[PDB]
Amino acid sequence: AMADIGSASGYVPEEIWKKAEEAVNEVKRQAMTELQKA
Amino acid sequence: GAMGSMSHIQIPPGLTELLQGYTVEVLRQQPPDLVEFAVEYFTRLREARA
Amino acid sequence: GAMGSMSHIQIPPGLTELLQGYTVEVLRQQPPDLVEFAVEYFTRLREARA
Repeated sequence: AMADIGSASGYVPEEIWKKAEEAVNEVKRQAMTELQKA
Repeated sequence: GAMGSMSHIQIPPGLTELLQGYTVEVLRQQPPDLVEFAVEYFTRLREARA
Repeated sequence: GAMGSMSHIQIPPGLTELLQGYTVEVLRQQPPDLVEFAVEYFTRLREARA
């Protein structure tokens, strides 16, 4: 546990979900830098 | 700083899930090309529904 | 190094630069649709060849 009050469900295994979520969070926090520098 | 500042600028809500929905497939599927695997993934999504 | 075939996913390389292109573009323009903007951004990118 950590902070998953809800539940995506629908599909996608376990370790495949935790991992994929990191990838999006990383590229999201990154692309923002490309913006901060106009 | 007003119409764009939330720690990550302002990622349009829902985008997180969209990129995730595809990534989860890449990890478990592992395609030859990411661009070619995506183009088909997004077309199928829309063409599938309205 | 490795451990076993029991589990092997590891965040693949290059996935960061691929999503960045789409992500960074979504904010710069701030489109109304992700599904459309996705196939519009990805397909064009690929077609860029030849």
